[PDB]
Amino acid sequence: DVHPNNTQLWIRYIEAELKNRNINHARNLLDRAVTRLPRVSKLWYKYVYVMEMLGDIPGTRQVFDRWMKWEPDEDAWNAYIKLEKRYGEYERARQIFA
Amino acid sequence: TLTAGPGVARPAGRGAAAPI
Amino acid sequence: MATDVALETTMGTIILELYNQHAPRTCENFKTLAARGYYDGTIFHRVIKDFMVQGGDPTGTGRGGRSIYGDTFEDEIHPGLRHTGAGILSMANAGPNTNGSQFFLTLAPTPWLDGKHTIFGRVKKGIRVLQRMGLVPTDADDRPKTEIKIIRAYVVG
Amino acid sequence: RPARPQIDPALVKSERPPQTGTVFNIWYNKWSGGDREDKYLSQTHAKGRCNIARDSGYTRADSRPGSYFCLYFARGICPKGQDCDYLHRLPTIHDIFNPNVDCFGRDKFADYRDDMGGVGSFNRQNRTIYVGRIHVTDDIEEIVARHFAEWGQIERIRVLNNRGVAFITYTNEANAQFAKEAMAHQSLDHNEILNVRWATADPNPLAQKREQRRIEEQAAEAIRRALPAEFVAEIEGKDPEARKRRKLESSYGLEGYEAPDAVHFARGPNAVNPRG
Amino acid sequence: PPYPNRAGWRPRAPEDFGDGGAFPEIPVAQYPWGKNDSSSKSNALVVQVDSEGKVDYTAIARQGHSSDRIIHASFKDLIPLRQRAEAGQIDLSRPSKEEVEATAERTKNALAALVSGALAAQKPKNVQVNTKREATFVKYTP
Amino acid sequence: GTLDIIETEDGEMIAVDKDGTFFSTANATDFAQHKPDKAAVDRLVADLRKAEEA
Amino acid sequence: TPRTSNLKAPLMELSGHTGEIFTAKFDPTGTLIASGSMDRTIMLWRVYGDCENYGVLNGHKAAILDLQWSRDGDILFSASADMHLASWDLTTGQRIRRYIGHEEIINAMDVTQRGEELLISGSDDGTIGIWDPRTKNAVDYIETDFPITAVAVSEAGNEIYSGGIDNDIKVWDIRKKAVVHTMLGHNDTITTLRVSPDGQQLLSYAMDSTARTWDIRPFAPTDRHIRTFDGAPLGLEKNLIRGSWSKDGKKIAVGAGDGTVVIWGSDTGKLLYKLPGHKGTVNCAEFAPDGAPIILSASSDRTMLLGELI
Amino acid sequence: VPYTGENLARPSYGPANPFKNNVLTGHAEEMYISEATFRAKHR
Amino acid sequence: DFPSVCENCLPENPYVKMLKEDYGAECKLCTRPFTVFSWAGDGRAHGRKKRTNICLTCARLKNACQCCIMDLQFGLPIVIRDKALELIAPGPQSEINREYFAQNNERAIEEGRAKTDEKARELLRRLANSKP
Ligand SMILES: [Zn+2]
Ligand SMILES: [Zn+2]
Repeated sequence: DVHPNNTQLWIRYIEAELKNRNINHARNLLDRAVTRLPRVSKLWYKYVYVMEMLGDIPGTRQVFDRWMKWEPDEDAWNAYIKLEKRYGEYERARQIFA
Repeated sequence: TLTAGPGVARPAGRGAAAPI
Repeated sequence: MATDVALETTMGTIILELYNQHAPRTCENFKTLAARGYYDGTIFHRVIKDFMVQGGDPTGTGRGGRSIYGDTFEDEIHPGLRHTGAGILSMANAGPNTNGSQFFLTLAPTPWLDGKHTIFGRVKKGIRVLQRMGLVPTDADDRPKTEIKIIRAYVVG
Repeated sequence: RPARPQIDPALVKSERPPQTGTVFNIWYNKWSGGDREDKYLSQTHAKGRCNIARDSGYTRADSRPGSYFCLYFARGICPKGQDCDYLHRLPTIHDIFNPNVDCFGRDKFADYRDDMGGVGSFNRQNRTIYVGRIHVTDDIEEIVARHFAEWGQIERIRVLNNRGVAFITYTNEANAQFAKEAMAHQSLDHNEILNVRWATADPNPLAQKREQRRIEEQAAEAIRRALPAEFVAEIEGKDPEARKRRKLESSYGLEGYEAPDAVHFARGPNAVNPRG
Repeated sequence: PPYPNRAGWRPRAPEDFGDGGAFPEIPVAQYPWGKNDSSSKSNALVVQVDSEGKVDYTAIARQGHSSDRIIHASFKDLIPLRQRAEAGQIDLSRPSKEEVEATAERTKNALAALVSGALAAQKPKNVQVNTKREATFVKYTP
Repeated sequence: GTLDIIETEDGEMIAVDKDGTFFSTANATDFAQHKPDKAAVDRLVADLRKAEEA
Repeated sequence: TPRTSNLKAPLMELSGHTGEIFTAKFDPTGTLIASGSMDRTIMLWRVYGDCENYGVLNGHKAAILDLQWSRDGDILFSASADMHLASWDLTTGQRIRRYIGHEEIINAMDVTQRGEELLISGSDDGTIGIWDPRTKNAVDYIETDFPITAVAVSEAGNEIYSGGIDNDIKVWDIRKKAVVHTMLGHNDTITTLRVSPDGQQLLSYAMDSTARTWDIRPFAPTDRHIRTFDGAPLGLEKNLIRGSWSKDGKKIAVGAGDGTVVIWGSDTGKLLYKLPGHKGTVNCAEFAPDGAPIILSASSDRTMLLGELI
Repeated sequence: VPYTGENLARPSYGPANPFKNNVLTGHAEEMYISEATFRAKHR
Repeated sequence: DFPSVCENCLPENPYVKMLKEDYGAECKLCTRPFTVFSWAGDGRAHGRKKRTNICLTCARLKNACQCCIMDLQFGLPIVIRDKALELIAPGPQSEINREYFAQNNERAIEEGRAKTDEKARELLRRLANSKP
């Protein structure tokens, strides 16, 4: 409430709820964080990394789809393409280059 | 010597329709 | 045989089968009102999640409704036809023998409308679209807060 | 019998309290000046004891249903008797009052005090009173049992003689408050001044479990009164007739349907049910 | 199984429904997509759907706000108005004299109410007695 | 019903996505109901403990 | 079809009475409005234009319960519960005179629109007074045995339409001072009797929430009752509801106790309108005498709603 | 006006929910009646 | 501008005489001054004038009658309800937190922003098959 757009505070609260296995809580937090701060690349990176470490590849793809909706910088598209090249859907990576 | 009273005229609406 | 109609909407397209030899009056009414462009640009005025989507009012307020046979006609309740589950057409009527033009596309098995609401159709193509129609945000009157519009409704061939 | 006045009016008046100070504060009505520690340790014996057997009787409020009890009868100090505006008799188990008020017609606060005394609180249903300052003897249980069976209808009478402190759990709000305000600084067999406060909740898991169970059975009683008996039986699931009635009624044809509770157990103007 | 012979044949899977939609001529508990039996009051936000039939994550941006509040929550709100694909012809004209005057009357009424309350606050009448007490009758249907 | 299995003229199985919600849970309500595995949760938690210890 | 009339708004709410309005009448050219109310006051408005309250008439010592206009619309006619009638001048806003001779509360009165000028007052002592609007003394008065709450003058100017708590419309003749005949059939206390503009039908609403139209014509069967319209239930108060006819005699408008003014079609008995807009009972529901679709409903919300019928 | 009497005299189509006041306990709307009527019914 | 009072409290007569005082008392729950509505009774033996005791904010949030402070659905003392039906609304009860919570709730309700029988049925299911 006092510091709404602080990225450090957001990451601290997300990580404080991830260290205690509150996954649903932390995913609510990450949705609220990337809703509040759509142009902060660190929050989006943390959300895609958290979704990939939990094994939900479709979740990582939907988070990346929302981010690509927001038209991010070059590194975000590159990260999405490296994801799909890691998992082998090369036609999906071709669509991402399109 | 018709004096002007305190009346006012305001356009309004007839509100919700009533059942029969 | 079954006759197909095409409800093109904002949220997708729906292709419906209708039974001519079960309920000829209501389905023939549906052909005549669909081919004239009566449903064109109309609004799905009522959506209730886990129950129903009702629409067909040109004014989109759940008051009027016009059929080509005047204003209203009779009811046909075939004992073989029921309210088995989701994606089943019905006439949203006021009481007995009060069928007009607004229709009733259900979202769940509701086997308590039998004997009062006639059944005249079923959906072929587009059922996740019907799920999304059930998932739209509403008001306390359960009109959609967004615009669900029936742009087009044509007989397929 | 008519209600008997306990004290002649010549004894009771509106007198100034004892001069425990140098100047009388007439706004707060308290003896200011002097020490403040001496007042905190200055309890005194009561000025009379009520007995229901020889003093209760008919009054103006007895003919009036929906009245309140007389607090000054409970202390044995009401000096008029039959012409008092409030009840002069022990509450029953049917004398149920709303949570906003106690049995004496006083407003009832949202939390207790520092010393856990006074009127009570509607934030906790408390039928249990703390009775401390008991001279330690060998027959504390007998005298507590008789002197609290005098004042109503008890459910639990925990006593701890080793330091001599009692917990008395009645069955009603009205009887609990009547026993609390009736024995306030009242004498035991030994010439002592009792400390009858409200009782803090016991940490004994059993007592907590049974007070909880009382809360859910009270809620269940009100719900079963509110709901139709057909709904209660059809939901209860102990009678096989109730189970097959539930299947057949919440079938509506279409074998294997089993309609949701939000539709099957729905009360409304039109509804789809026998209703009532 | 096409029309009109599905009698006796019961669907067991949503693939048996064709593309979906329950068959009304077979009396059986049919579910064209699945079962939502009982969710134990799961306090999540209900996943609503936007205009084109997709998931809407602006329901997190609009939470705790009134429905008439303007909230920019999408990338479309960052595009210049001419370059949006919604429209190309926009009337950039001030409100007409009638509706400016209507707004003036409404705002003047509200602000005059607040002025009167503030003038009663800053200097109250010496007695706060209003002996011209008129009743107010209320029709109460419980 | 979301995936449709077809056999082409060359004679092989092709899975066609009626929706577009197979590879991504966007445009799909079932994303609200997914439970991550306990092993992956332990893996993420242990990675966080390693970063904190470092 | 948004609006087809000459008012500057499709609805106007005339307010300014500090007490309940009981009657409101139009100038016979459909141009001026007079409303009398229980705060003992007659408020005089314009109907066309910005609609200012141009006049207030004070001088009654109790509640005002009727008023009619003159032939031209220059002299007003107020009955009031101070047991009095009064004739008022609108050139100066003063009072011409008061008519005295009743002993109890006056409920009705009627001016002869054409013929010879007579004021006809029904009063709760059981009397129907016939007054000339130049002398304060009563020209005549007819004695009944029940209070009178309704009064209308015939087209021929010699028959009197009384309605009492004895549940039946009585038609008297002035010359013989005796009842000609009674159209019975109502069950409760009569409130309004208004003759049709052409002159062959009579509207009558009573406390039984039913409004009946009867015959006036000399050739008629034994039962002169044409129709019993229903659909305007009477509320909690036992007010004297005042209905009226349209100019063409086709629409019947009567107020009701739920705040709604109900219009039926007088030809067949079909509810044309059920217009809401009032909180308490609607006392006086009137049409425009010029023939415009203007309707007025004065109700004991201290208000009048001047509206359109499109 | 919302037409005359045709749309006031018709029911809304469709069945109700198998599943509007302003006060919690009920519904209350203001009204104006004569104080004498209230006094008479109260007495 | 009208109390939420059950028919148990509104005395006998359908025609009731009620007094209103702005800032007439403090709420018994949230301790904030509110409009008091006090009516008469079914007896002229003690002129107590049974009145409202909690404000409409506290009446609405805890869903109880203003005078007797018991539930509108079931008619339970409100702690019995919140402890047996469970969850719903605990509500802070401290010194400054009390008016803080009430202040924020009223501020939200004035600014527009905002299944009991289901938990009653679940309570019936926890109690019907229970054993001490
Ligand atoms: Zn409060
Ligand atoms: Zn109450």
